[PDB]
Amino acid sequence: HLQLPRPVCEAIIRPVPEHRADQELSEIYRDLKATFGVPWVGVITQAVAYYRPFFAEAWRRFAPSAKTHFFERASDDIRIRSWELMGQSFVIEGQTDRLREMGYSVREIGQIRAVLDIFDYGNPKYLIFATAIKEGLLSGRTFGGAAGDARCHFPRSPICQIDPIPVMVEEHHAGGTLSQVYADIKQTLQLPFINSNYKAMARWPSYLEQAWGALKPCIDTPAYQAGRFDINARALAALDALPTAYRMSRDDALQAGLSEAQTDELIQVISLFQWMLSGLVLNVTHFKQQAL
Amino acid sequence: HLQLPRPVCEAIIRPVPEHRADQELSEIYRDLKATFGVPWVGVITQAVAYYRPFFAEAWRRFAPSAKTHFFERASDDIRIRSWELMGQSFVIEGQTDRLREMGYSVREIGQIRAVLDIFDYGNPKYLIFATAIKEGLLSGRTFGGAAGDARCHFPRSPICQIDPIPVMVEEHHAGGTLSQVYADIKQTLQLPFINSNYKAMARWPSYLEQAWGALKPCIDTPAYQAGRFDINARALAALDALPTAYRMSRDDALQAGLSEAQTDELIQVISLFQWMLSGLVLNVTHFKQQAL
Amino acid sequence: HLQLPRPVCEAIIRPVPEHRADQELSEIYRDLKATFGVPWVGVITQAVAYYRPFFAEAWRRFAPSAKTHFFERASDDIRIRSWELMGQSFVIEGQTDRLREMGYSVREIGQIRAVLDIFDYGNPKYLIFATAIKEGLLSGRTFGGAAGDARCHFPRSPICQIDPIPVMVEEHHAGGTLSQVYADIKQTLQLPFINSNYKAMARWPSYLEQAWGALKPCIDTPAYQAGRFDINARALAALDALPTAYRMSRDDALQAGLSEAQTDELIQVISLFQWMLSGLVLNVTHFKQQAL
Amino acid sequence: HLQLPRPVCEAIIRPVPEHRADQELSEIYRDLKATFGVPWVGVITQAVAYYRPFFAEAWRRFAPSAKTHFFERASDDIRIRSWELMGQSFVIEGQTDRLREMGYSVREIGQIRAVLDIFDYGNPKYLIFATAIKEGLLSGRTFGGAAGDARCHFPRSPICQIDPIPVMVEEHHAGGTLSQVYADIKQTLQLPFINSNYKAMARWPSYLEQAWGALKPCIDTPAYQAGRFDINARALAALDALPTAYRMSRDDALQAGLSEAQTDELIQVISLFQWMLSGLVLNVTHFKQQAL
Repeated sequence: HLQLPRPVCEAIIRPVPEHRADQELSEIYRDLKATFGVPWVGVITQAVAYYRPFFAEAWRRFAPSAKTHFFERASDDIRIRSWELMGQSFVIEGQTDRLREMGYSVREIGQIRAVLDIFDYGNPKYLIFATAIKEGLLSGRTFGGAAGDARCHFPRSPICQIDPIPVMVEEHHAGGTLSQVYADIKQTLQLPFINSNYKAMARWPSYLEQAWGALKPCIDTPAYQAGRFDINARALAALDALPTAYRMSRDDALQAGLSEAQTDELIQVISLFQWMLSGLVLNVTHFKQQAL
Repeated sequence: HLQLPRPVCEAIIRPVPEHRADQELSEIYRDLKATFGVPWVGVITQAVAYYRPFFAEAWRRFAPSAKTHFFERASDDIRIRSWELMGQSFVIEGQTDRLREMGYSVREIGQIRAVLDIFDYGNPKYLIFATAIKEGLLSGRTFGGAAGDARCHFPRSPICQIDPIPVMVEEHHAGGTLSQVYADIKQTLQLPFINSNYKAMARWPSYLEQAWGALKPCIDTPAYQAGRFDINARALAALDALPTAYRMSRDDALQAGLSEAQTDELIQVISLFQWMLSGLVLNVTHFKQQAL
Repeated sequence: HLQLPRPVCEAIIRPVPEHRADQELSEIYRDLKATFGVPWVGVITQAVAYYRPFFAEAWRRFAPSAKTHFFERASDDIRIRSWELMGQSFVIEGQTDRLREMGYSVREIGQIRAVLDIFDYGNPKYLIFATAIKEGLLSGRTFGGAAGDARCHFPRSPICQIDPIPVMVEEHHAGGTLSQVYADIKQTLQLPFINSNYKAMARWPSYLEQAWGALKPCIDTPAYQAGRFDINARALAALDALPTAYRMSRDDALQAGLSEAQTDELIQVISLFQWMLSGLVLNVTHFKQQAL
Repeated sequence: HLQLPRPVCEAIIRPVPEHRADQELSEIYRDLKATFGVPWVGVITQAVAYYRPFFAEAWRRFAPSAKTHFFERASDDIRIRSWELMGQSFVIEGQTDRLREMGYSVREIGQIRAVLDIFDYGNPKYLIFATAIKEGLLSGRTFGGAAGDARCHFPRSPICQIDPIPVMVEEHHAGGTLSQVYADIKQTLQLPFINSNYKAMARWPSYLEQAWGALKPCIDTPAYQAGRFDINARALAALDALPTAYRMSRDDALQAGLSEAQTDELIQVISLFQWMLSGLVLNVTHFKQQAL
């Protein structure tokens, strides 16, 4: 029974979306995107940003790591691993023919694949970031900083995609049946928010119903839970070998400008996100293999 | 009391969307967009593109006029007239603050308006093109060609937006309720298809429901039908004063490579579109006034 | 013999370029651009931006008029006039074959024409705004605000291009022969700066060389000076017909935060730029006819 | 004292630039760019494009390996080795402060770095592809195909940057002093063409003058030559570990539609480009290190 505990939490999640961010926050958002090389600010980071003084500081200490060849490779290796697991554990029926007969052209299918690629690339990076924040607060420990192989400190593979923000059908954008599909995803993944990935997929509603329909039965199966732990374990491994040292303890959260009551709540918010993210990575992988 | 008769169309409408155009047709589509200065190909042009030898020739004869200062003013002046007519004939509520209550941020509402602007600007150009194609086929007459005021033949005000294609939720992207909204629109406006602007509005499903709900009771009221007649009449006036002579008769269709059967079918397709376009212009004006 | 006298100016101009504008200034810059519907901030407004609280206030007072149908038309009508004058007065030979033989492709020439259209469209708007700044300071008068045709107050032709900033070879970017062409232009036009449109033409050095060389002999011919006078006069006539009253006096400048010595300086700077802009409008027109 | 011998090239090179490629060739270019995930078509592939049925055939046989985790990783590792080599062998002074003295602002220098990143990322992909074309022709051999690590056959790190084409100051665009800077590079690098990256730096002529001036003394020092050999041998090694077998021999060229003499010509051409590419990787690495 390889594990992964869904956390003790329903402390309020107050994510600040990019279309509401003031220009101080937007500046940190821009730098995050620019550093990760992704066109979206993840919901994990939106929710941590509510604790803005901790967020700016947490990010300041993690950024030097995130700019490294190490971090690109360790993120990439989680993408590879997710691909490996989901192929071996599940028989994933291709969906292209069904989509074509639903009216979807080859170009449109191409656009759908391109959107999936953004999250297949990005999410591991948010997973590793989520893990440093959680483990740093909970444990007090200083992670990484070894000189080791000097190539691990080199600049990461350079070229991004930062504009535009992907088209996402926010919860308040949603129509009748779309709200039903979001509620389903919410209950099935046991979450109080809808991830960016499904929101971007929901630009093509019928495609999302079909894609989510295929994935849903696989959720929380024994192979699923086991892959989730493997992915969770590798994220913890990347954190243990950050090329630039990273510390951000409860006491660091105080000095950043947070109360102890605020730090506590943050801990429960990040635990939810960190747990969730390993699952989200397997989900996008499945979607991406559907679209083979 | 006046009004525009819906034509008797039983013919089959086969739009070729931009995401299915082959490379030959896509060239024509790009020339059309660049000429008009709009980021999208109209459903009118997509359906006429099915009759491709005719579409390519009719466009070659019409494009010289479309490039003129006259055609920009003539189009602009139909947008102004629609604004005027909908302002006088209709009490129209500002909906911006009801969208705020629904969750819509200031940036999001700005994006919505930007989208309305594209069609408010472009639709008259298509109405005039459609009118030319229809009257040319029915009358066999040569329209325009007067030297007149030399300034009418100058290049049009040159800035434009031609990429990206507006984000449109197509009928096969539609989930449950969005099909219901699309059905409601087709039935209420007497159309076998959904125009581009509604599809673009559909990226925000909840906004569309709201904006369509507020327009719907105005449809085919006396004042609507009177304004619609007036809009139509100006399209016909614009056709009469094209700077470059336009002729495209049933015979010209034959020599372009169409049969007489296909030409007859084309005459009803464009009649349906041309009628429709006067209504669409008022519809977008209403939306745009709602977003005030 | 109509000649537009060049104002005395030995004040120092200090443009704040877009790539150096801080957050605050950049926000004003973006509102400017979105209102004019241009992808670039003019040097005129860059220079005036140095006197920041004046720039901020003057723009707030001018923007309500710039958003209107009237302003779109009055700007556009100066373009038409420039086109008219330059065609009437000069035999302007095409340069397209010369460019083709120089190795320029049809796509490249397309690109060059697009760049020219940007400034053909936008400079009249900057010309009118310069005139309003200059005359409001000099005269203390309140301009416009009359009742008039209600359609003048309608929103302007909506579609815009706000991004990206055109590629411009700044003066610290330039090489040797580009520094010389830049210097010949500064000499001939009697200016201490290179205008945006010359810097954008400059992305193709060998093209600017040719285009500039052909325009140069026309500068300060009698027909050119006469046409420029006419162009200036129409900017003056627009100022009086502004739909929303504009007042920004010597005393408003003081109440905004400026010193007497600053306000004097601003007056010399805005008058050098106001004079310059009628010339620029003609120059772009000549380039654009060259490239037909 | 390792050196990479320069081949003899009697043959005329004939690049088909992206702005002249017809519809057919553009389609291949686009797939090339989509597969490599770079926004530009290398001069190498432009030159081979002249022998079109060969290029189309060599590409279709290479693209299966170019889409793989292996190719991404092998290309990335050549960038890393270049950074490593130049780091150890040279004391490379920052130049950001000199640029900032010349007038360049922080945003601007950011834009320069982004342009350098494109070529840092992309050239190793063109280098390996050039080596496969060369060695295929020279040796008749079949390269790669070994099953090996199954992970090697997974899709590469997904995310792309396909638009827009870098702003490049082509040779027919250049001024007098750029021509001579362009001649200097041709002479010093022993080439009859100007590579894409230098053409992109030339957008900032004063910066290219500076950055090239700083690289020139390092060219053909023993550490450079030695480093260049090493880069070369790593490209040969990548060739043997290709995940999909690649064969494109002299006979295959003949079957494709090339004549004997053309095949002779192609061989010299590809040989010169293959040789150039290892040095070009060093050069870009050096520029990028100057600008850190």
